Amino acid sequence: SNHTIDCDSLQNVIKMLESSIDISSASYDKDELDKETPFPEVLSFVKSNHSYDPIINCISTNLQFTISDEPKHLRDLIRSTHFRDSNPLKTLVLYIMDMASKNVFIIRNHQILGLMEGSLEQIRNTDLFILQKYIDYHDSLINILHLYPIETFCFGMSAIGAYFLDVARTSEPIFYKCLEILAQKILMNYDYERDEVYLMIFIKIFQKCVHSKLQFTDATLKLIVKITKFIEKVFIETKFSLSGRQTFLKFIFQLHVYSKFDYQKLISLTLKDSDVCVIYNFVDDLVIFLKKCDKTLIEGFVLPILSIKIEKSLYKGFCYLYLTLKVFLSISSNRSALLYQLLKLANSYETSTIFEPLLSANIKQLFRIYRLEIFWSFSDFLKENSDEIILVLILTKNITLAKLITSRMSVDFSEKYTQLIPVITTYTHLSEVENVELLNRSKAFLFCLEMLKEVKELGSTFKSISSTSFKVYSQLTIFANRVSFNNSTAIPFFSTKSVLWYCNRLFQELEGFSSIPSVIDLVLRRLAIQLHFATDEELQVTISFRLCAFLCFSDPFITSNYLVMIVLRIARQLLSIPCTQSLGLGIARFHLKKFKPTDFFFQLAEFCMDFLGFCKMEAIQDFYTWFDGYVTALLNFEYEGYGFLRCQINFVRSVMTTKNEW
Amino acid sequence: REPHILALLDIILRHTFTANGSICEVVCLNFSKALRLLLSHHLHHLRFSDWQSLVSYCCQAIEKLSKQEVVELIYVMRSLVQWYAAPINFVSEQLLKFFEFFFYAYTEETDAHLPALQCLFQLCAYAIPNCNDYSASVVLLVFKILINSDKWKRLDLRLQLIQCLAIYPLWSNSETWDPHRSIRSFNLDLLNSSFFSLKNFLNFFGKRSSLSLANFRFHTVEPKNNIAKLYDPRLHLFFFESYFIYFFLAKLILLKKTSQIEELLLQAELANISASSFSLQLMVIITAISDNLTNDDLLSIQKMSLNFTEKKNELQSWSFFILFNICYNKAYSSMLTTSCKKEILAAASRGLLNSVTPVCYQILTYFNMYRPLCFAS
Repeated sequence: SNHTIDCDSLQNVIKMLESSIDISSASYDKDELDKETPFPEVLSFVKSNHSYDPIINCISTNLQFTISDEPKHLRDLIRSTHFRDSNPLKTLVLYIMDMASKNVFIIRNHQILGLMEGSLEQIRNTDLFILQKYIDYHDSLINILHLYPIETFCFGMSAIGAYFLDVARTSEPIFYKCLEILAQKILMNYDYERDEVYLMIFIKIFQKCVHSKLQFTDATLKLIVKITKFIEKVFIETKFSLSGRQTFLKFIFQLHVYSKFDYQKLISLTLKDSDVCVIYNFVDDLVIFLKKCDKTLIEGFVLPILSIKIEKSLYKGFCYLYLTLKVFLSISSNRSALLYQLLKLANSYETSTIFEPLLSANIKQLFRIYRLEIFWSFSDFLKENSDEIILVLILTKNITLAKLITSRMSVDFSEKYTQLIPVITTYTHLSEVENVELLNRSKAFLFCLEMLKEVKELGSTFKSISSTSFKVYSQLTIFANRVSFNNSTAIPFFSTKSVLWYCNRLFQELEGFSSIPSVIDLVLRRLAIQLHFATDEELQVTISFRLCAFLCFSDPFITSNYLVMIVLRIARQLLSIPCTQSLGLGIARFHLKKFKPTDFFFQLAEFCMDFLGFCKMEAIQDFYTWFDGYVTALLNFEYEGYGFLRCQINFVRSVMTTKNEW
Repeated sequence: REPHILALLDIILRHTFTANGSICEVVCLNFSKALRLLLSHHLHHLRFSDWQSLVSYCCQAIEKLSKQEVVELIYVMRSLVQWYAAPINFVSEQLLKFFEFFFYAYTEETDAHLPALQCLFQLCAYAIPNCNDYSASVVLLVFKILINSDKWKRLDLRLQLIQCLAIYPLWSNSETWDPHRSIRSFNLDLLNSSFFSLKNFLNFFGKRSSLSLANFRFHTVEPKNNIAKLYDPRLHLFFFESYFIYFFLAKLILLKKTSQIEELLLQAELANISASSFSLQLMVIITAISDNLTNDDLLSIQKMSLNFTEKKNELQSWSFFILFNICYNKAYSSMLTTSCKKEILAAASRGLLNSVTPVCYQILTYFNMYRPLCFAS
């Protein structure tokens, strides 16, 4: 391993380097020697003070002071750092006296709108002042800054960081004094404190303080009032600040608290900016704000936000809108609505001309988006879409409009009606409230229309308690990894009891036809494929709640090998989805219980390797206990013996498996 | 009052939305400059609506344009650029509408049009994705202005033309959308005129090698475009940005073969110093696009060795730049060519015993450093 001879050789090399004198370089060498230790530093300070007059030397000294401050956070390095212990603050007063002596000096609030020439000089000067204050050991610093010229602090944002260094949360008086000083500076010189750069820096510092400690943003009523007064400025009201305003909106969204910014307002601001980067950044900020609060106001408006605009696409503002729509599609909430918005924005043609702008082919394409999501306003591909369109219109109230369209569609109304009769009776049942292969396919289409385009896009977790058996299956899908009261964006229709009647009708229809396990298998596979594997989280959870409710209405005949097998395949697909993995874990167990007597086994053993032990832990532990019971049930007979499930479940459960079973 | 100053600036921008007649407005120009002296951008009294009004005022004034009024328009454009709040697509459209009448009678060398060019470049920076038609029109106008400046012999004019051309994805799109390859040849000729102008005493040598703090393939500045993201990252430290100005002037035609540079390398092998420098600047980014034979790479390495053996500083530096491009090349160099480059790097290291021959280590940094995939033995 490491040897003390190497350390001694390194120390000798450091001493030899110290012998070879190389002002700033000598100071850096002295700092390196001091770090290697855990005097020469005083000699280096004297050498620097011999030429402390030059501005470049002063900037170099400030950079060295910043590096020395970084040594407490270098080599992890925030805490228990190697360099923090390597560099001791003891006996540094002699070497810091010359630095402090050199530190003495003896319009907009930003030096330059763009990359200022040598703004690092002012930043390092502020950092060196902070380092001198720290090496000495906050109202004194605030008073000194107030007495100091405005341009000195305005050159670099680090001074604001120095204001963040002071304990605003611990001592609200310091923050109040800083706010009063800023107000006095604004009154004396309007432009000095009226620049968006300084206000944005102060707001960012306040947000960082709030995020770091819970003390900040509390008892800051005066600070909030000052922030509102700053927002009351003409530029702030008119958003004269675009990258800065977008950053401020993003910071506000990241920071739950009362402010002048809202999610809908953030989306409107994102759409207002014609810059693609600013709009994309604001959309990313909104998405970060998503998954932590109700996004109904945004998810509902996502569907109509995107529309076809060739003229705007020439200006590529519509291109930025399409990018925002794609981002919202990547967002969980209202995946179907996002797909509908993307389809509306797209022209359904010239895909190669678009050439996948902003990075579709198979699943994100408008064809697959329309397949997964169908929206009603209420060439060959044109007719293919028009088939479902006329199905929707005959399913809608505008019967005469549908008839006129069909007359203009070169298709007889009765010709489509012959197969659309099931949807006709389905939505007639829907309209009323509180009241052989062809026929089988018709009833299948009716069941699918009950499943899709009728079930609530925001389905409540709680279900009807009409049937005690329904409560039984609700328990079977809620005992493992169940999260209740799961809401979504929009509710098209809710509390459809008629589905239960359908469960009664199919068993008695055409001597049991359309109630076969096969037809319900086709329906469930159709809905699962309609759930594209690339769809977002919220739509996946909604579809999962739908199919779980349908398996609740399912009869014991769905316990056959193929039916239950496709069910567990869909359940594993849900488990792959992270958010819906919770529901899938619960919905699996009953289907394993139904399959195990019928499996009497290679398929069961192969699907046994579906655990979450690789890639809410208490719910997983409960499901692991349930699975331990299940695998013991499978083991007691051990007819095939190829499961090898006891050790497999023991390893993930973190229970020490015994050698014998191993 | 400073808020009153910003209010007066907004009022002047609103007034400038009209054609302002035929009045010289020299006193008005001085007042506008004084207003822009404080809180030009940076103020709580200016408005983003006022910023849009100022942009429309600049467009209308440029439409009505054609001395003091030129300086006033330059100040208005500078203030509008200082206004960070502006719709990128709308700004680009207004800039193109103004640039129509601006190019009806334009003077690129004049500093009054320089702020207008800067505003157009700021609009086109975000207008590459948004409103590419007005951006393409502005790019064509900027290319014409760059050719006109390259006709002049001023080194600063050549640097400004190179910067305006790089102000470069728009230029690449225009080249891809150019009417024919003859337009690309004309652009190459204009860049050759720019290099000839840079050959004057007011500009440094065009070989552009041994750049200060040039960390090859390390950080950035390899292809100068995010989309390309090529290898061989050449870095300048302004000790070198002074050489990097001429490097970009050469890359105005080196970056794009005008980049199938196989036949271009075959036909351009005139052994000239300027030609060698241009080829060296081209190779690092156009090696893969050229898809030249390994024999061509070996011949380029041999030519670099021959030019480095020459006592001329310019020829040796161009050879060093070519060797640096070869060491980190977008195309796979021949094993014999790699060994020759290694020998050249060894000779450079031997010459590094003398302090004059820093330059040797900076030249072929990817060769000086452990280049990836090279045989360790």
